[PDB]
Amino acid sequence: NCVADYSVLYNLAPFFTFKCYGVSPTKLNDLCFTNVYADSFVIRGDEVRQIAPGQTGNIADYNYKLPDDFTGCVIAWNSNKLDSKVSGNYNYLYRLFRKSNLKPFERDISTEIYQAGNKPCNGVAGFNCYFPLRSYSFRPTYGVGHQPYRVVVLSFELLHAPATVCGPKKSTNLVKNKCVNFNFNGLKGTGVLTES
Amino acid sequence: EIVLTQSPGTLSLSPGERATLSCRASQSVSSSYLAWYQQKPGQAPRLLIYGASSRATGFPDRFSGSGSGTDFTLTISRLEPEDFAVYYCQQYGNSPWTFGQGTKVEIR
Amino acid sequence: QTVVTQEPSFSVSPGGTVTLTCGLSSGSVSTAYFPSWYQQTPGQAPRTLIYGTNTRSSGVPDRFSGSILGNKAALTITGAQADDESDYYCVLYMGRGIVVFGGGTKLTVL
Amino acid sequence: QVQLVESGGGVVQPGRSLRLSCAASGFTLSSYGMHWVRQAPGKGLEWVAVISYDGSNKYYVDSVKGRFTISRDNSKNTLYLQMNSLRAEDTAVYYCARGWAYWELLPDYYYGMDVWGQGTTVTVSS
Amino acid sequence: MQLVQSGPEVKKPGTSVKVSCKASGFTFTSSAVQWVRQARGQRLEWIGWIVVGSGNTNYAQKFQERVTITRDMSTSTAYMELSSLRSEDTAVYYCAAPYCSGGSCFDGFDIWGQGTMVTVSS
Repeated sequence: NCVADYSVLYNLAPFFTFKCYGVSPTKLNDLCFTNVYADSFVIRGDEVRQIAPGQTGNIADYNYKLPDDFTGCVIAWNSNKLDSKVSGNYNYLYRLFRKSNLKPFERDISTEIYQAGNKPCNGVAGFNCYFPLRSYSFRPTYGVGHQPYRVVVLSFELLHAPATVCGPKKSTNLVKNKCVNFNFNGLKGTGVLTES
Repeated sequence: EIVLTQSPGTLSLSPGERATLSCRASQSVSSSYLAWYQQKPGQAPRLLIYGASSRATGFPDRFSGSGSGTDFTLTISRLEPEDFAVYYCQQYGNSPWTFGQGTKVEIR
Repeated sequence: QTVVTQEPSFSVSPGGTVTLTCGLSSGSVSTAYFPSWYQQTPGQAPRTLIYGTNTRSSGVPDRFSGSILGNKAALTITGAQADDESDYYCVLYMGRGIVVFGGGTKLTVL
Repeated sequence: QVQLVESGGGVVQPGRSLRLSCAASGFTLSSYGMHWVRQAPGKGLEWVAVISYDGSNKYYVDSVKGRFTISRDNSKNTLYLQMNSLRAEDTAVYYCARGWAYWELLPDYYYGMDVWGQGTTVTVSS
Repeated sequence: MQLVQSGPEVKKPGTSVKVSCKASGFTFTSSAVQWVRQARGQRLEWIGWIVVGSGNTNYAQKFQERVTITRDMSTSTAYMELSSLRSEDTAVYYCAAPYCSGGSCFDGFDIWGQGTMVTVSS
């Protein structure tokens, strides 16, 4: 229940890739679509393209999968100075030994070690019973490959019944005492305008 | 950390024996964390029986044994001609994975 | 259940650099274990020193720094001082709230 | 000032109960997690009772499962550690440490024990 | 199924070691590679167990130091380097790699290597 304008969203970090699916990056403000769900996190650079709608990979099936019919898109910028530490900021990490392929948009929270069946490891964390996660490094200096990239994935729904963010923007100036057409708020008409 | 010291050393046997191959264990290591490796001289050892619990995929039949926590024993009965080489007792679960000594069998 | 590997007590002259060690008996140590190093002056309240293996507590000098060494967590002390003689305790994290403490080391300063 | 004061220490006979009180000053309990640490003299500290900021779930150690209960009062920022089935080896110095806040988005296996008070010990002997 | 080492080595005593084990015949995304120590008419010895996924390794008591292993994601291989060993080590290294498919897989190291002939002398 607010208006959203990404015209001011042009001003951001120079590292800015804005590609979207199902809608061109210009016609959203005029549209009157329903609610939108966002979530964001900072990632090693190389796989910012490995995250996309519904393709294979190590990261796609474990923590986040993106539906193919993806109404919405990703916004990525560079936060290396916001993230990297001299000794390395050890704060980010991802699932590494999930015994399944995680589907798009389901809650996947767990902290117990992975177990490959076979023999009952029973929480020893030895062989064939590994603990996933295995955090990143975030070196103070590194190439764009492991550069922490702040990426937000945003998905807005449709079906037009729960009007949530919606449209009407781009107002126009006024005319008076002249035969003109008009659309004041959704109603169309023509004629002359007078002080009433 | 290495106290296996398997009883069989170098003993000669005629075909059709009652051979008992036994490995000890340093600690109360769980089953399936043991391995019996058959090395023919000149080539690498082969994995046949792991933890004295079940056989591997494909190997000679009619020999298998189930062992205790510190006494893994298996029975060899009327062995085929080329099962005559060094046998290795191998341990899993512990860091490091220390290795056994070796067992020799032959014929008079 | 796992036990953290620690040494009972150290004895190092003031002004020197000493290493404190804590490791995982169950396997190699990754930074996901969140090693933490605290000093325990006997009979008093401990003071936060190291959390995250790479961050100090507020106001702590540049002398007590933690790190990772093979399958061991390493805390580096440069310029030992008479107050540094104290009991030290490590914290390792098993998921969703299992904090583990090892043997603890009495770092005495000669 | 941000402080956790433990009150209720003393001599409690074996087999009895006690509700150890923890009063917090300076900060809001509902915004941070707590850690209860048992520290016996001449030995190592040990983790017993921990509660999340929101009280959504309860975590303990194996030795204290179902024999110690920790409860909270967010209306007036107070903590009540209920002691049950006390034994002679429970005699240790207990510290309350403060865990990180949800105001900073931190991952699971929540990190804590950043600041703590003087602590208070218990005595169980007959 | 297939695990390949290097060939025989004639090396000068005391710079480093280069040796490889490249595996195949199974999903190498989550597996184990096992290095041991053997010599002709000699006691068998253990080197280490590593994977490509993430750093999780331990060594024997006398091989804790003067050792490096690179994971080498590509081509399903693993490298051991930087021995700084002694001269009396004309010994076999071997390799081991179990098969895995999907994550739940065998525990033993059945696919063993063939061996390497390392010779340092005058």
